[PDB]
Amino acid sequence: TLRAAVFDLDGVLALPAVFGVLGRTEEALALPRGLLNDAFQKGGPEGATTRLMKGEITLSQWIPLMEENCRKCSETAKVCLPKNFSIKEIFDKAISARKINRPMLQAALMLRKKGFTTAILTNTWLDDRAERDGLAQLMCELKMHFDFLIESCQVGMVKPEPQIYKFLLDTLKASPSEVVFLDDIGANLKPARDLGMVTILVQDTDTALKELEKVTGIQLLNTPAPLPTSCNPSDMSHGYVTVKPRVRLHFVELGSGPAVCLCHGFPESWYSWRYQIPALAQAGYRVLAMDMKGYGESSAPPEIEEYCMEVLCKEMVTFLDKLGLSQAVFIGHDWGGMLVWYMALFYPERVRAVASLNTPFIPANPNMSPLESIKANPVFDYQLYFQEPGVAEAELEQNLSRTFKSLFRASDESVLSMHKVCEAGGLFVNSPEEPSLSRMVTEEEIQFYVQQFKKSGFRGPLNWYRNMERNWKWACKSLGRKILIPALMVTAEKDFVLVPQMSQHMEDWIPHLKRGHIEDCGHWTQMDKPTEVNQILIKWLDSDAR
Amino acid sequence: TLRAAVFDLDGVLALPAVFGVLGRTEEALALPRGLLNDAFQKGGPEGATTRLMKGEITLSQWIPLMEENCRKCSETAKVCLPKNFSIKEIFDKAISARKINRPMLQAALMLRKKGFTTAILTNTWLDDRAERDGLAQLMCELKMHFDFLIESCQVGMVKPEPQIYKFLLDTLKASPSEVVFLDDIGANLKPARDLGMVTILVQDTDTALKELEKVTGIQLLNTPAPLPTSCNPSDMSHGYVTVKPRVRLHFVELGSGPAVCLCHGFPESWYSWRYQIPALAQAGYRVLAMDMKGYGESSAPPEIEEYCMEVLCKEMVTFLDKLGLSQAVFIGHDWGGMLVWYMALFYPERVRAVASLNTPFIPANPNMSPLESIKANPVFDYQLYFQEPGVAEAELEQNLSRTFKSLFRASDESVLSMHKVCEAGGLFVNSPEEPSLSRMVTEEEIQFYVQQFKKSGFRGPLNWYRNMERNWKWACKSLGRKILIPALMVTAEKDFVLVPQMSQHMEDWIPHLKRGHIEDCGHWTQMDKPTEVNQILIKWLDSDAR
Ligand SMILES: Oc1ccccc1CNCC[C@]12C[C@H]3C[C@H](C[C@H](C3)C1)C2
Ligand SMILES: Oc1ccccc1CNCC[C@]12C[C@H]3C[C@H](C[C@H](C3)C1)C2
Ligand SMILES: [Mg+2]
Ligand SMILES: [Mg+2]
Repeated sequence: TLRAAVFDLDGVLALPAVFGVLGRTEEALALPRGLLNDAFQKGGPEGATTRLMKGEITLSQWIPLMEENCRKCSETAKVCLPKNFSIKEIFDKAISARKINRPMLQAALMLRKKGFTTAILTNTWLDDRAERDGLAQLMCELKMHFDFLIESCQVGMVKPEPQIYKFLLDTLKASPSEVVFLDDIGANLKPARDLGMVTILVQDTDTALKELEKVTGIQLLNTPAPLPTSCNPSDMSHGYVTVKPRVRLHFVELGSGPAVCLCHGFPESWYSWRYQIPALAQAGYRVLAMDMKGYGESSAPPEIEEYCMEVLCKEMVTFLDKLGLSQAVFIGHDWGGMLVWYMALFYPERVRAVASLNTPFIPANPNMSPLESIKANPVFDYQLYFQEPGVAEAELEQNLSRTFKSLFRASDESVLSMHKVCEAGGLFVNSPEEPSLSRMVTEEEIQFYVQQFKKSGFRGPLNWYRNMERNWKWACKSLGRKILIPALMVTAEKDFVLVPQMSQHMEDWIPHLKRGHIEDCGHWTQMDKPTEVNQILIKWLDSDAR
Repeated sequence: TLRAAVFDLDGVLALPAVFGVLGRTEEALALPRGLLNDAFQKGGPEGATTRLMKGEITLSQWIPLMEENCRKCSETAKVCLPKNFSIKEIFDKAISARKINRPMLQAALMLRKKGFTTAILTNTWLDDRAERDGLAQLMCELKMHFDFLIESCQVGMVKPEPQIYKFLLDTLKASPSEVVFLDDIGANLKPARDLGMVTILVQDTDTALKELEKVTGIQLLNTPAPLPTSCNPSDMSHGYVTVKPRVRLHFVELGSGPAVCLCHGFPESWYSWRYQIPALAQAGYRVLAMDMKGYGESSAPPEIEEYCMEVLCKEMVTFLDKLGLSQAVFIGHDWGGMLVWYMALFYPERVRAVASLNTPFIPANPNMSPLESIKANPVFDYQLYFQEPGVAEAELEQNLSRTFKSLFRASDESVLSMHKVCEAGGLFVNSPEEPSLSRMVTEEEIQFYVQQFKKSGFRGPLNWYRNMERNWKWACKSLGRKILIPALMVTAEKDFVLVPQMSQHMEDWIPHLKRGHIEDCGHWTQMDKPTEVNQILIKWLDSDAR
């Protein structure tokens, strides 16, 4: 029956409400209880505030008008407004103190997830204050989660005029008995009830959600901690830079602030960063999530030499050049992790800070060829299988769905042993044709990967494994150096290839190395434990990179 | 005969040279003349500094080694190094005091313009200082102008070892007698002379360029003030955002810092901003230059209503949303200028600062329909001609080359009178088939525009002129407000349509309005007088928007 949920901003999706500054200021300054609310409301439908809410006048135009009303009100209540009394001040402070009511957003999210059309309907104002960006930021953080945002000052109507509820219904394409509307102000509920909407008067958050729980029949309170916000590919800004004649690099870009460049592993995609991209933009950073050379919409020349790290690196530098970026933070996972450590070692002027998930930094051994080295660790048997051009492409390109459904699994979900891959004759030799879906990924998320790899298959991705000798010669040049720029290493308890212990010597080369560690976390760090990864990266960024 | 020019960085493309801090520090601290240079040079080919220049060790690794050398040197010269003596300090200060030697860059530019292959060959170091970004920035500003940048610490060789000159020749694909090489250090010239290169010892800049002038036979000193740096379209990062199902917006993006969004006029393109894009990135800003709805690689639906400003504006806001930008600076020209004033009036929370070239802000007249209004100013006769869907498309799409070659002209170059366009039957009725090239544009720059308009022609661009009544109704909503956010108006003496006097009332609606004025400047502000426009925008941005 119910199909739509409507939330007010002030007092409902954001707290404390700014009305509750008129109350507290009055107490705090020992003025007549209600004096400020009366001045705020002066003149009713024709007073300064309604014209503000209707978009007739801007906030800065209103400030003095409210001032005059506060003067009138005090003259007739025979009190003095204090010295240095400032409506700009009271309102600046109130407006920057309002934060998202997290439990309320979360409930909105959940109902949107079970199919409700959600909307914010709010009496707001055209904000031209010097400090207006604060409110611009909150509104951005809020609106992305809703189907509609209806602002009094944009549509020229206000709660509780009946016409805005008609505007609302018409926007939702819903009849009034299909709608729950929450407000903290009863008068604003009134006309919604007249049309027969379910209404909720929001005093404390928990009680409003309990009423919301009961009326929608959807569990909203006490629910499991939800995932971080993900990316809808076709809502992203997509960016393309030609770093040289045959080679273009694609990336997705979100946020303002210091540039932070995410480098995915084998065989992944910018999409592997879907859970970090919102949260880092949110935490004040300019996220550039790449398709690394060989994948997705980035170019994928055939030749093996196009994928040695010396060339991959120079290319990432050119990418900064053409974007006009002097530096960026490089954060990598798996292959991307190996590459960012080499960015630190060969171009520290370009790297603001370096971070890797799973991949330790390990120096070249100038005494031992790296193919020989590789045979010393059975767990790296798969890297030998990848050598012969053609062999691994054919297994991996055979069934793309099967491929990703097989590879992308939690630590307790593994359907393949990395043991004796060459002997057995393939990575998937003893795994299912139709593997169950991992708990980590939806059917759709697998298909996006599938579609990506339809562009260029696995030749380019595999080539990364095919320059061992050439990379070793180049790495040997870096044996005299240390990474002295800020740097974070994040180990994953249950990555059975890139085990935590592999990283135990890193302090010999990177003496001021910071660490973080995720428990019960397989190889696919970013989607396995997205929350924990976001917190470790944002805490490190705020301290080492800001 | 000569075909390539090679420049060192320190002392040649950047001044003061950092060697000249070893000299001045010695004086400044009253230490033995040459003590610091000796320590710097300690050990010759095997000492700390050469391994630094070869990329064996990073700058921060070297700092203490140089320290130890300064200790040895003072022990044997029987002097005391002062208290609080700091090589990190001396070097930080020296490195941030080096600036581009502008006249030297300009000469490099010029020779590149007359066909020389230009290169920077420099003994430099891997910079991992906390303050390394400064040098990252200078190197970016320098390298974009040259064919090659060869860095000692990247190639593992150093001046004056003979092998780097062999590496140089091989990079240039040139024989030694085709190359001029400038250095401030004679020893570094030595091996270039042995191979038979023309060499120049750079003491003062002017004398080196005079020698360079004579040997290349190219005027380099006393030359006319050159244009600002322009954009090569295929070297730009290109970005695309779907603001809604049928509609994608394209833009080019350069730089880091506060976001600055450039909105071109009718009938233009992001490319109209080619002269501002580098300079504003350079001045520390994140330039997003659009293709506005209807042009270039942005979508161009047929329907007239898709181009009223209410929709164009909402759409620009969505563009901020999807890019994760809470605000931007909006700077517009012509139609783009009209649109940004309305962005200020309807979404001041999203606009950090607003700027228009040529286009005054003019309020709607609520008493007079804007079609009627339009007949009151003969100079706007062309706007009536644009009304009838089909008519103006056909003239304008007939010969694209002729179209832009006709439209894009300096104030003293005009080949069409805006007078009685409807009467005459077209904009180009009495102009040439094959117009001369304006002094403002090259043949190639016309063809890029030509190619752009081949995608969607003039239907979308023209539609901007076709919502007069609808825009007027919407503008009327804004009659109560004032623009109180920072705002700049730039008038162009000789725009005969958008005359300076048209803007004379703007202070009634925008009381803190800043102004700038360009003399001898036609309608095509950005390419007519690019230098002057850059200086007015950067000065205003630094003061009102930073
Ligand atoms: O090889 C490198 C190179 C550099 C950095 C890290 C690694 C570690 N690579 C692990 C990549 C992996 C290989 C194989 C297929 C699929 C699932 C597992 C088995 C893990 C992806
Ligand atoms: O109409 C508007 C609307 C809004 C803002 C400014 C203007 C002013 N538009 C001037 C555009 C112009 C029209 C015509 C063809 C070509 C050469 C000149 C004659 C100038 C471009
Ligand atoms: Mg409320
Ligand atoms: Mg020098």
